[PDB]
Amino acid sequence: KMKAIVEDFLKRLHIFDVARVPDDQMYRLRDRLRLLPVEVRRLDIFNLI
Amino acid sequence: TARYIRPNLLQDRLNLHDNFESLWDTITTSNYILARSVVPDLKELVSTE
Repeated sequence: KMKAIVEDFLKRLHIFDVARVPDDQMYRLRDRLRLLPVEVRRLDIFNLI
Repeated sequence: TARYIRPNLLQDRLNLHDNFESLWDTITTSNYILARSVVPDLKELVSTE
């Protein structure tokens, strides 16, 4: 269940009261991320694995 | 050796659903509580706060 990744993400960007922000927006957040490319670096490695 | 007793489930037979309001209300009520007793409780919610 991805409610996982989003959490960490925002956190690593201090300022935000993670716990103090709903599950909503979060999902919509995924919805947008899913449509994004990967940085060659990142990507190029997964293909390898 | 198996043997059971027929449940006998002939329908309505009596049409109370067209005059005996007083009693329907008492039925509905009943059938209703019955229902709540079953409707599974929910889980994993979003922290109220």
